[PDB]
Amino acid sequence: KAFDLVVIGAGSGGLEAGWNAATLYGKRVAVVDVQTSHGPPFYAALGGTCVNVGCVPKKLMVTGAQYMDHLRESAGFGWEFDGSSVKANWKKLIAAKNEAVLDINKSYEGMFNDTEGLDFFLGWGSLESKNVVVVRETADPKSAVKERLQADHILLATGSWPQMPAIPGIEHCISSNEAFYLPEPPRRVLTVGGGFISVEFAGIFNAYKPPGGKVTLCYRNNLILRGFDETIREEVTKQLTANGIEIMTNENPAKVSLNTDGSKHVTFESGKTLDVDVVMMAIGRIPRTNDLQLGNVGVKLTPKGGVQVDEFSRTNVPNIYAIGDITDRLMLTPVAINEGAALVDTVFGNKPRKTDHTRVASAVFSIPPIGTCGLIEEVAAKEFEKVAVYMSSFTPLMHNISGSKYKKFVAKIVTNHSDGTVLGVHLLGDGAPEIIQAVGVCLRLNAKISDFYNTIGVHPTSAEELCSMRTPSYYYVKGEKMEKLP
Amino acid sequence: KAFDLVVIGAGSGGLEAGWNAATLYGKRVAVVDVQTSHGPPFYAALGGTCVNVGCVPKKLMVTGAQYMDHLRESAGFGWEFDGSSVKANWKKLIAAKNEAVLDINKSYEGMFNDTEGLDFFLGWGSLESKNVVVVRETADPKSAVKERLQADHILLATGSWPQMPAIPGIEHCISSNEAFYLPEPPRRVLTVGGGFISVEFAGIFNAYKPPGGKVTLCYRNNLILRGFDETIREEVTKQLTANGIEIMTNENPAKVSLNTDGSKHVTFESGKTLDVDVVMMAIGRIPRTNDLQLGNVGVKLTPKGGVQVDEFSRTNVPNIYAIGDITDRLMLTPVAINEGAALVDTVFGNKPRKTDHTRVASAVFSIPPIGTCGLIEEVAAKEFEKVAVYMSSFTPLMHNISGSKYKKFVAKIVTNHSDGTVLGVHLLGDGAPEIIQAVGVCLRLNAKISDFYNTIGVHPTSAEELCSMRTPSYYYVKGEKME
Ligand SMILES: Cc1cc2nc3c(=O)[nH]c(=O)nc-3n(C[C@H](O)[C@H](O)[C@H](O)COP(=O)(O)OP(=O)(O)OC[C@H]3O[C@@H](n4cnc5c(N)ncnc54)[C@H](O)[C@@H]3O)c2cc1C
Ligand SMILES: Cc1cc2nc3c(=O)[nH]c(=O)nc-3n(C[C@H](O)[C@H](O)[C@H](O)COP(=O)(O)OP(=O)(O)OC[C@H]3O[C@@H](n4cnc5c(N)ncnc54)[C@H](O)[C@@H]3O)c2cc1C
Ligand SMILES: CC(C)N1CCN(C(=O)c2cccs2)CC1
Ligand SMILES: CC(C)N1CCN(C(=O)c2cccs2)CC1
Ligand SMILES: [Br-]
Ligand SMILES: [Mg+2]
Ligand SMILES: [Mg+2]
Repeated sequence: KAFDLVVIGAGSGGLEAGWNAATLYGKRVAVVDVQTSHGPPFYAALGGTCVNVGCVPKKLMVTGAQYMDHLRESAGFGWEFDGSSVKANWKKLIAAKNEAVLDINKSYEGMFNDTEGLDFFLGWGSLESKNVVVVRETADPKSAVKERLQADHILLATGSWPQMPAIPGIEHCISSNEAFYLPEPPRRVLTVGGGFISVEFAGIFNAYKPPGGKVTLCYRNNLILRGFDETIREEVTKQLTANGIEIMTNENPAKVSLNTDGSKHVTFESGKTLDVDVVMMAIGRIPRTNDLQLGNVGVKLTPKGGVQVDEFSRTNVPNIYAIGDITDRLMLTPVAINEGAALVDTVFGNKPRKTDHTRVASAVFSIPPIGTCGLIEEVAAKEFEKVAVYMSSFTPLMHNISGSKYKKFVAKIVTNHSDGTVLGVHLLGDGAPEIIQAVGVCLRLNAKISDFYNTIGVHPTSAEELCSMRTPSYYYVKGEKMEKLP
Repeated sequence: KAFDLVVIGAGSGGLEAGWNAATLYGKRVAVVDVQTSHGPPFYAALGGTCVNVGCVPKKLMVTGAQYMDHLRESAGFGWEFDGSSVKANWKKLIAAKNEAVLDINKSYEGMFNDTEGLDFFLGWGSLESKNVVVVRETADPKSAVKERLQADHILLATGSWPQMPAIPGIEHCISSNEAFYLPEPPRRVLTVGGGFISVEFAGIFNAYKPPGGKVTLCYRNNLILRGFDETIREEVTKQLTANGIEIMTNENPAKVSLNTDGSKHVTFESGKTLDVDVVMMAIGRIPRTNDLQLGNVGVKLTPKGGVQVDEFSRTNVPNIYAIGDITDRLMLTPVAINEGAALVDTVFGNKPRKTDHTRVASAVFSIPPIGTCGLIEEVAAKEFEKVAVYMSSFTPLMHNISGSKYKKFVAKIVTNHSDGTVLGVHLLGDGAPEIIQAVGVCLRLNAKISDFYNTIGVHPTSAEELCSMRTPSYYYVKGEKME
């Protein structure tokens, strides 16, 4: 019942901290989660959101969806078959995803039993006091105590949860959680939101829709994928449109009613209507702090509801730390993992290390995908007197042959033009997520544009574009866009 | 006609050098090549080997070959279609490739038309004297004189040429050159060689072969792809085999005869025999110096037949330079291009620059592909007291579902374990050529393994393997491997 470290949430950050503490520092660790394997009722489980209802199943389903483009694109390279026989079997996809996720769930169960001092507890973690976590049977604080855990150190790693707008008929809508378990592929679907989850799902549903199907993505503002490079945001919008997805910008559901056939009558704020079989809400995720009962020990939360932390993932309460999505910063698995690894190398390895939240490589598995690291030019331009933007945008030759002429590859390098330091790299096109990883390492090494252009290209690749750009396309000078420096 | 620079060979290096000299340094530039567009009879042409009968068309054809895997792999993700309707139409591939290559040929044609101080001459360039290039009708130096070009400076940029073993029946075999123009896909094909061209073409032929077809690759040595990471060599061998390619190692053709139906009867040195429709020789490429009459000026060759150069691409004859494959250093388009730019900067810019032939990222467009940059462990182990290998090898999750469970991704980082400096990164699997590019930039910046594992992964990717390795898999200490 006594532990060096108790972790609430067996997810991306929680497991990295737990396993590191046990295996690197022979520490004694409790990890709490509400569920041992994926899906209803609590969706996230042992392994966390990414494993159960996030990156892992999403990427398998985007990979499935990509075959729609490969089957069509194959014809340009001389592949011939009965196009009229082509069917996308969603049920097969979901069964294959379910088996993949379950094997990971079981892989983590093995990890806990096999590892000394690493113990899993099923149920709901909350804080009784500074040094006691209570595991209950439900998220109700009044339910039965299964366990009382003594903790020299407490890690909050409970992640996030979909936000559902409080509109009439929200109960007819799903989140990404339910999207992973739809028994049938929707013929018509409204993905609500302009972020990566709405965009990724629009692509999935677009590939698997039955005949006479239609994917609509709505976003309340002017242009999807706020926080990404502007050129890439416009381009993804075109390329999604090109592949039959309808993008409704400056539009937002005001309500949903069931039609008598079970379908959804969406009324927009603009007064427009749309009938769809599924309304998937992907408008944001919010930290899971409620069920932890943080009032009991006075852990300070931020305006937006995320656990306030310093650079070392420390709360205002000594011995109590918080990593990953509960901190409501960068909601990425590898950031959660990095924070957990750093927190444990600090507290238990006596080797203080802080996560760098700058120059983080990330991806959108849009079709085609985004790979990005560091600052967008708008952001750079406000911090630096002189910003250069290097840009190469073209339909790769293979997509001239494939027939997908709309698949413009975009490579942008944003620099501090005063010294050539690379501030950001922004890619749209096949392989962007793979290209961008080692760019992350480059930015950590303070790479300049000349480090890229003096490296010899790998030919033929999309990636060599990054090593072929010597001359700015344009600049920002004290915030002002211009073709040429004064 | 008199030029600051005459370039013999309108290829990767030759065009970089000529365009740079003309446009950046304002020099009057002549460039010579034997053809304005791709294919028979001389195969290479305006644009060079890469454009016409190398990197560009081969990448298009491997992309085509990859759909064989995508169509089969689609089923695991729920895709359904009539498998028996599936045909690989080679003729369509070749026509698509030919248009793509011809478009590049035409654009280079327009570049010469529209670029003042940059002139193209059609025919065979050779040295008459140290300041005169003669362009003739044919490779034969007795053929008719089309031009005589006065040159302050002469760049030899004629590239390389397939090596053909002098065996009985060599005339019944082709090289990569002819392979790009086969009118029909061979039912049975022997690729001879364990290098990237043999392996890449074995993949191409394997996808487009007519029903009941068979691709065989033979190699004199024990394990294909010498120079590549040994784990990757063993895995690519397995993964080719798993996709129906017959790998015959320790085998080499002794001779070829025509069977009565006109197929090729192959006699291997081991006595063994194989009947194939095509024998593609991919055993090496040799510098193209024969036709240049370098004897007229005394440019020093190696016994190989490459032009000897210093680090600045200077021959023993002042004002005569060589870059690209003709120099037999690193036979890659981007190296040729880099050498060309570096030469012109040195000579016409007084900006002294030499190509770094170390830590050059390269790829093999095998199925699945290889991306590599820097030293393999065996090499690092002879030059460094302590070498660490970080290795991650596994079937990606998507290939459990696809049914291609043989498709092991391999990521390996080789370090100087004394300071953690990355010496080499070696990748096998989907994306590897795309992943390795920015790794080339890392190695230029003296990246250490700690720079990799302190970088935050992009997830889910194959590339994040590079940023998730904390702990060596094994070591070499004074050349000896220690788990
Ligand atoms: C659809 C989708 C796609 C995504 N795609 C990507 C992607 O491609 N790449 C990427 O990097 N990130 C992606 N993410 C984000 C990623 O899933 C999260 O950033 C990551 O899971 C956060 O990890 P964490 O450690 O904060 O918590 P999680 O991994 O969310 O783990 C939290 C765990 O805590 C448990 N829990 C919660 N409350 C309690 C309690 N009171 N007691 C006990 N257990 C509790 C939950 O059951 C859960 O298992 C995606 C997210 C979603 C929703
Ligand atoms: C099948 C194959 C695949 C390849 N794949 C890749 C790859 O994926 N990536 C990569 O980086 N490299 C690849 N390469 C290598 C790449 O093609 C070469 O390294 C590169 O083309 C060499 O450039 P260069 O300037 O030295 O010569 P080249 O580009 O070969 O140009 C030489 C030119 O000179 C002309 N010429 C020859 N003799 C004369 C003469 N006497 N007078 C006039 N003109 C003459 C030829 O017609 C030719 O156009 C491949 C090569 C082959 C054969
Ligand atoms: C390697 C680098 C030079 N890029 C090759 C691919 N690429 C194109 O497709 C185009 C060629 C000309 C106009 S667009 C952009 C440039
Ligand atoms: C980034 C790092 C954690 N890797 C994740 C992917 N990966 C696997 O999928 C494995 C499957 C089989 C054995 S491991 C290897 C490890
Ligand atoms: Br060998
Ligand atoms: Mg245990
Ligand atoms: Mg001209």
